[PDB]
Amino acid sequence: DVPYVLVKTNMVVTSVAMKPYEVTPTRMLVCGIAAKLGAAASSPDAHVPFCFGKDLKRPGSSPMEVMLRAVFMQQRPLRMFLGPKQLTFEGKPALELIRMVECSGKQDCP
Amino acid sequence: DVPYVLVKTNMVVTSVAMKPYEVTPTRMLVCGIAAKLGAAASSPDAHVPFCFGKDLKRPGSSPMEVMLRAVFMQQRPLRMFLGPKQLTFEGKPALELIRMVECSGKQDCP
Amino acid sequence: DVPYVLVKTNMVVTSVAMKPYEVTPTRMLVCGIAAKLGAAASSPDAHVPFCFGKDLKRPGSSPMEVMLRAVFMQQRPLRMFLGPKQLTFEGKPALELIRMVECSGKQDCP
Amino acid sequence: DVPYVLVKTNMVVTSVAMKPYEVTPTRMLVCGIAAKLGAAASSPDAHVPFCFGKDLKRPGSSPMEVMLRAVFMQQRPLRMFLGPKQLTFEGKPALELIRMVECSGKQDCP
Amino acid sequence: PGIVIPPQEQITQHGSPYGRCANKTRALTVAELRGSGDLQEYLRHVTRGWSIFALYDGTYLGGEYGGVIKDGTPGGAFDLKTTFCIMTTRNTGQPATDHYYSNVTATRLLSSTNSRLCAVFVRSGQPVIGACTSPYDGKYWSMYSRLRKMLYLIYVAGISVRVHVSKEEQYYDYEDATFETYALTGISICNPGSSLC
Amino acid sequence: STPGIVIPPQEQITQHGSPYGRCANKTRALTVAELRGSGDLQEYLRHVTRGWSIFALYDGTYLGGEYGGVIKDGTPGGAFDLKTTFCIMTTRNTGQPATDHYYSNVTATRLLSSTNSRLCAVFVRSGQPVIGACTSPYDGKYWSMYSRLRKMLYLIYVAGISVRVHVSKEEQYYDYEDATFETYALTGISICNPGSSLC
Amino acid sequence: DPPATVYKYDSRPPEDVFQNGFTAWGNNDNVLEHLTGRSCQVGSSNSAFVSTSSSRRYTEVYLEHRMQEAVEAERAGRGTGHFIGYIYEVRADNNFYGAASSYFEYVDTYGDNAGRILAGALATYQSGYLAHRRIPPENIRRVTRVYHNGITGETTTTEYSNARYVSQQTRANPNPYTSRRSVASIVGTLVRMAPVVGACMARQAESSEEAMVLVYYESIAYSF
Amino acid sequence: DPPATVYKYDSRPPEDVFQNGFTAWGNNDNVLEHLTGRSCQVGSSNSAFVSTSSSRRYTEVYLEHRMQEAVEAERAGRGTGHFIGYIYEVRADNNFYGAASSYFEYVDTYGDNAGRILAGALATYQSGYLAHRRIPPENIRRVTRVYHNGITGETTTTEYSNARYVSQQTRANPNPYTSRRSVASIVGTLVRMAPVVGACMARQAESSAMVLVYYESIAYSF
Amino acid sequence: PGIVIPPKALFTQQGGAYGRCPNGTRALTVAELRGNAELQTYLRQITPGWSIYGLYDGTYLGQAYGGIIKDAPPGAGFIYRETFCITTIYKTGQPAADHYYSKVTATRLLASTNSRLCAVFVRDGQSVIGACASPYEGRYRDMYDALRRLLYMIYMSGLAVRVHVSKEEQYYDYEDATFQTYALTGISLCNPAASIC
Amino acid sequence: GIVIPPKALFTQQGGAYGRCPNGTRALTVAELRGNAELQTYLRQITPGWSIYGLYDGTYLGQAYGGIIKDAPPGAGFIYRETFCITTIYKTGQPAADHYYSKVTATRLLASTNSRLCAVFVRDGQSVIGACASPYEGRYRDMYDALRRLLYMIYMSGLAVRVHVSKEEQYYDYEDATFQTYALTGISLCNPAASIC
Amino acid sequence: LPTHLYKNFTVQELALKLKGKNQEFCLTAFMSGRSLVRACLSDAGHEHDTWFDTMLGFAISAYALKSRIALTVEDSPYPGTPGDLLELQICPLNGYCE
Amino acid sequence: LPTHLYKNFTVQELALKLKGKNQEFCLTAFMSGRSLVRACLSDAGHEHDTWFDTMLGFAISAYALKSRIALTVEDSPYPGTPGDLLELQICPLNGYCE
Repeated sequence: DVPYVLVKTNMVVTSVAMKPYEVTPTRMLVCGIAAKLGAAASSPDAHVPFCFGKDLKRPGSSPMEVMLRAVFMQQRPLRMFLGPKQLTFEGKPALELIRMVECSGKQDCP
Repeated sequence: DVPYVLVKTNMVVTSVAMKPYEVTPTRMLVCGIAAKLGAAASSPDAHVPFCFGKDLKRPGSSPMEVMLRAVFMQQRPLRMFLGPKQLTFEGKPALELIRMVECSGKQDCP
Repeated sequence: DVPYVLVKTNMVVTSVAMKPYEVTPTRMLVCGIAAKLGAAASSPDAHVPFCFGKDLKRPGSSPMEVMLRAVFMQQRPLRMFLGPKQLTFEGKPALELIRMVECSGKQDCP
Repeated sequence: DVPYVLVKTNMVVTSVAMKPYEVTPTRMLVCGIAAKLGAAASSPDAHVPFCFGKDLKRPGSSPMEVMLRAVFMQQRPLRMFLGPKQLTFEGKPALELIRMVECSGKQDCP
Repeated sequence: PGIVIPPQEQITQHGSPYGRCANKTRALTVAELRGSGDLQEYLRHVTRGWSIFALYDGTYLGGEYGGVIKDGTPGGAFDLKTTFCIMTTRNTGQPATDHYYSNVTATRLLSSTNSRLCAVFVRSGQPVIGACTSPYDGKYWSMYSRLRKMLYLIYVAGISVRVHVSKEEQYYDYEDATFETYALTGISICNPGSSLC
Repeated sequence: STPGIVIPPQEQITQHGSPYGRCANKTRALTVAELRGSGDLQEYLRHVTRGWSIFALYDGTYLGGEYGGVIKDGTPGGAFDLKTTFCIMTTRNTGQPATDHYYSNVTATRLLSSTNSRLCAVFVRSGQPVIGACTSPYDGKYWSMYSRLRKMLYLIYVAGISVRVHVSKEEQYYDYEDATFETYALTGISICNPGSSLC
Repeated sequence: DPPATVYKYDSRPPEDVFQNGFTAWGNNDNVLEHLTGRSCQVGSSNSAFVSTSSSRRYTEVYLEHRMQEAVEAERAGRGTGHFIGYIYEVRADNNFYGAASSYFEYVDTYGDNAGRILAGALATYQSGYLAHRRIPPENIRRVTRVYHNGITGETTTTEYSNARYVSQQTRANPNPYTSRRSVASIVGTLVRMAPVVGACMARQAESSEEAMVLVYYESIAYSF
Repeated sequence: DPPATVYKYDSRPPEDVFQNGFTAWGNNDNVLEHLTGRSCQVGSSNSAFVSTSSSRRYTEVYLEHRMQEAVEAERAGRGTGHFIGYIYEVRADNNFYGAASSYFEYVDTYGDNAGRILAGALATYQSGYLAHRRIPPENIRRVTRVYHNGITGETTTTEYSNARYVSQQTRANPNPYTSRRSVASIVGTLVRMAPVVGACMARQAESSAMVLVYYESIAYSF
Repeated sequence: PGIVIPPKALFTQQGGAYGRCPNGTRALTVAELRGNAELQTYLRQITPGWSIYGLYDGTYLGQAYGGIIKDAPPGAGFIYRETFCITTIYKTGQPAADHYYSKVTATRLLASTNSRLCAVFVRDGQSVIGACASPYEGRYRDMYDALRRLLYMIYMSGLAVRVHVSKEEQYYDYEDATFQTYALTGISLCNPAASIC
Repeated sequence: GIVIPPKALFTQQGGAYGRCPNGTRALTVAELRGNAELQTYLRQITPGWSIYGLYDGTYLGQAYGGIIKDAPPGAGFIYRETFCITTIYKTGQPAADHYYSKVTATRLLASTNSRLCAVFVRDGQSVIGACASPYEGRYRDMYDALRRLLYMIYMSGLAVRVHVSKEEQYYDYEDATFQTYALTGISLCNPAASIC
Repeated sequence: LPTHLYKNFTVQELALKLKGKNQEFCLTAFMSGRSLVRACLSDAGHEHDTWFDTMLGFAISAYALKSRIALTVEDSPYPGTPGDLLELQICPLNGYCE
Repeated sequence: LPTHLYKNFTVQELALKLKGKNQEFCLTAFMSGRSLVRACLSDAGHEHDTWFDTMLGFAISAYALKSRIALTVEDSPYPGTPGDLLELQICPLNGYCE
């Protein structure tokens, strides 16, 4: 885990993923990679791994799944609330996405 | 009802449909029209009506529904296993689609 | 209060004080001002206010009181463990001194 | 004992002592020698033995003990209220010190 | 332009550690607190000591500090022990009457853990209304599986619609919103003057 | 980092870590060098730690669980912003006899004190630590000695007096971080002449 | 390695193409606008590129499905069932730029939010190559004429060589085509369905000698 | 404002002082070492400063207690009881530097751990002024001779003026005295007890052993 | 060049009636039967005299003929009463460890009644691996509803992915497959910058 | 102007031959002369030809006409009854914190089973008086600690910021030109840390 | 209970709203020079059937594809009110139903 | 039980140790032409008294001041063993006891 919630602004979801959840069999992980616009390729913000839980007992698509598919397809800049919890994605740690809001302009995403 | 299972090759799903199932209210029919590539308009293989059952008690999309949507959208040639059972579609009989596999080449689909 | 324990190194107790404890009448506060060696006069580390509790029910001088008097008299550099709790001293906030250890050299006090 | 309380002015505590109390085991005597400033060596005021009781049941230093230490260390002139009771110190009688006040100037200490 | 101030009853009884407001709640902002006399007075009354609290984009210096609101950065003070959180849901008590907004496009999506999918419906590049849908809570939970399909379609294709809302539930999911947000009850892709609208 | 330091045995670690980098009274934060020098603690932590959890040490971090058990260098209190800090109990009843142990020609240096716990000093000779000795009114077999010992210790410390220090090995203390000396219960201070019976 | 040979499906006969070649609709050289199909819409056709594919199988597959549509139209009583399709074999030069390569260069220059994931996915899948402004007759080598009789199911495939063709040891440009950032409003990637083909690839082949149905790829990529 | 007049208690008579003056023990101009009293110890006296006080009351108080010690010595059969003390009135110039001012400048230059809180407290309390290397006979204005007979308790106070004194409109240096960081081992501030007086102030007045203790070891009660 | 041979144990006891192999089973091929010496040995002991059996691409003649495997076009042998079927699911007993294949595209779909949805993952025009998911059976059956949505998208878009499988279950849905088929556990879209493919 | 002790403090049964009981001290001529209300009470309680003792004087009976005659310290202690005043007075003022900056602890006072007092001075002038005792008062538990810091600042002469409570007023110092209150705190001056 | 069949119409309108207590999705089928065909489906009562969710998804797909459709509409018991959608067919993409 | 009064000696040694169960403090008084005077005080019967703490503090003060002292030492019942300290006096600072 990370000590506190990180707020990453002007983030574009570059890739999406699906994988099982190690600790709970009745749940799974909806993962992805987000990139900060204008950030250097060497910077860690240029490829931020993230994951969020999905209840396998409940049928359908959760609000976070619906938004992720739409914002990924349209490459929309986001304001992401990541952590404190860390999950596993491609053998490496990934911050838990707890909330996401699309950017309106310079005021909410400087 | 036809006596044995028919194996139709190089078939493209031209039309898709949804209708209720007459004998069971907890079930419905996912229907369509299949056509053999390069076949004459007069030939019976140019118009092959087909249907498959869908459980209304179960939420979501069945493997056959998922494939049907994809192969219809992309007009992919298939190997269709039709019959022996016959269902009703547009007042006329339609063969029951029990299995479908996409064509790999001229070897499996001559 | 402050979020976490601060570890201030190369600190010299410049002033000492005594005052009553507002929340508990059976306890009092032994306060003081600590200054980081080589720090700028404008910097907040050049005058760090601190306080520690003293049990009035128990007669005598506590280990922290004994050390404070000695390190203040001899102007000895210290490693001060301050916070998270904040107490009142001269109307302004002061970090709670929970532990203090005298500097041995540049290793423990860089 | 002496008939009435003596008020000796411009007195400096020249020596301090500690000894047990003969009549009570739960108490002790804090004794000393006081000398009048500018007085002749032959005069009895040049060497005034004094004692005061200390409760051994109570822990700590009494207001008289604290002041005695300070006025002895700094040789401060005092107004001493001695008697009527007489105690034993070095086999000879010594007046009981009941109250002492430091000299402010020529007015209170002529 | 003015912003929507969440009423006093929205603040949680206890703050949140690690800058992680509980599900169905979100961090109170500087502009929202500054615009709320009710909250400022409530905090001055309940806050004690030399305690500094976190807001979404700043801090609240309470207790012995007096009740000072300082500017910051998004999540810039989440390292503090306590973050001020406001509950996103509010039962308005208003009737179930139909309220609609014509020629609107769904923009600026919002989602959070175990809560709701939200969209800002705009016209002439300006927000008109915010509308939310969720399968977890609310009177219209059964509408979610249906509304998410319509909303996804109109969002990705940029379709101009007539949006229907219920004012029975008001939401405060969007920070410093210049629009009100209610329960989504309908989406209509229709022709002008149609009975289907 | 530095070897040859006193390693607090495995039984000293607390069952649960501490928030805000504030180890409970009578306990202190475990260091990088102490953990690196302890095979028992490293094996204990690898066994109990889960997930991608990073824990705070006094002057670094312990990357446990899925990280493997990596110990990284840092700064004093540089990682106290983390959720959990590893703490070790400062007191240990050795079980050793009450025999008198003394160290001659030593000067009291490097004082240590903490909330509801002992006052400590490092007794040195030729600019090198010989032994550490502690006195406390709150706990230990020799609590009644504190009010007396503190007066002697204050005097010898401020005036820089060379003494003969007496300790009891019945209680061992781990108050000092990365100590190149053992620390025991202070039982006596002697300002004496060489070969004196008063020593 | 860049390809020396590219292919193009068209409805235009060789007595037209072998003499006139292929000319782009306008001078809009914007990479994103072409790959999203915005510069290939009806009444908005001003693209400065001619769509070609390095894969013959891709052009063959499109022809085959256009042929099946003619059969479907006959069964619905909307056509004769007869179909004539052409696949032109074109020699590529430094005037031919990789569609996928040009797209990823645009995104690397103007940021991730300046592109569309499906526009890049389409360009790669189509194995597209964009020829700037014109493909002269000297580049067009051969043509495969595919005739079909929907009534009998007979397919006639005849090859024709171009007399105006000039042989060279040239290949496509190894560098991507670069353009200014698009200031136009782009909702999504316009595609023709059954199979999914880019708007520019499909519209350029179409010739009047019933308007084409174009949809956003983003609205159909995920199932409802 | 800096003082034009400083005072000094001494056992030396005017016949010697009005002709020779006051000369420092050595050339060790270290501010801390003097204010600590390290450069004023028996067998370690090498201080480059002559201790004086801007307060006459301070020098009067010290003389008064040295007088009482002579009476105490007589009662103990260790002396005659007779005492002769002198308070010299000295005109200060730019060679006279403030003890407290010089101390705080040293601490501001080399850090808090380079000083002692009681050394600064003492310098302020003594109202000390350090004259570098020498006090010429031309600077000494007047002397107050205080004679006491311990047996009778009679105190005789007689004033004497210096003929060699030069009248000038000069005052003490407004700037502090600066020196290099002390490399010597300093345990604490050396003071003479009853009353607490700095080692340099007390030892310089003494003329033919003096009990010197660390101020730090007695500042707090045991 | 070499095809995957289904183990002898998969052979259905009571085969399909006139080509209709029961749910969870498909018709056995001539190349798969010719490649299995152990199955051919079992067949000779169970097949009675002057009996003709059906296959997908052939026919099997009885023990009186001498156990002849004769080729036929697809579904020609379905005219006969008993068809040779094989159970598509095989419990390998291999460790549940994660196995992945980078830069692969989802192609050639397969679906059957009350059974799996399969895909063939291809790289550089060559088949790498096969992956299946079903809401009816398997360890990862609860994950089907989610995995099918991402599989459909990557199939539609042709986007390169890293496919994750568990070799705990081996599938034999694809007839005469030159690739191994396992249970689909995860899909991750390639991101070279994020060290994915 | 000197501080006058209120009439209520006057001990009903005074000290025997100068020995004022614990917690009380001998009244002065200037304090009695400054209290008109006490002089009025004195005339009604003092019988005929009785002579009373004071610290720096004597008081003549009502047959003489209530005469306050001056005397050297302790001269009037030869008489049977001495006029004593209770040193502690419950002011009834709010328990608010009052402080005085840049003050030095001087002129100590101590008496049997009572208070330790100090006079806090600035620029050679008396500012305020502060007392502490382990036997009585609200801040009696704080005595053991406060006496250690008071001793140190007295010994060193270090400038301090003294904190007092005006809840209790003390009359230990005879003919004081300063007010005396209960010692609550001491803070050593630090100009850099905004203390004095 | 009389049902009517319609061929080669396009989805011009698609709406999902509340009709009192129950949820209702309605579509408008258009053919040049013909009156608009309005067909609705309601989740009344309704017993746990994916029927409403399945048909809505299919109608959205038909709208998103901009394709021609074939539909069976049962007459409403109330005059003026749109009929009940029983069957829906997506005609060949870029083509027509036969 | 014979007590001896010593005058104008200086504290040369001062030790605080454990003597079995009880705590003990010992001092050594020095005068140039005389033999060392060793005196000890024990906590033995002062478990409820403050006698030990008071005397120890006074002896430390006498040592810290480097002053001359006067002390009354009661003879030990065992020869060679230091006597019992009953009284302690700090002589005039910079002076002598009379």
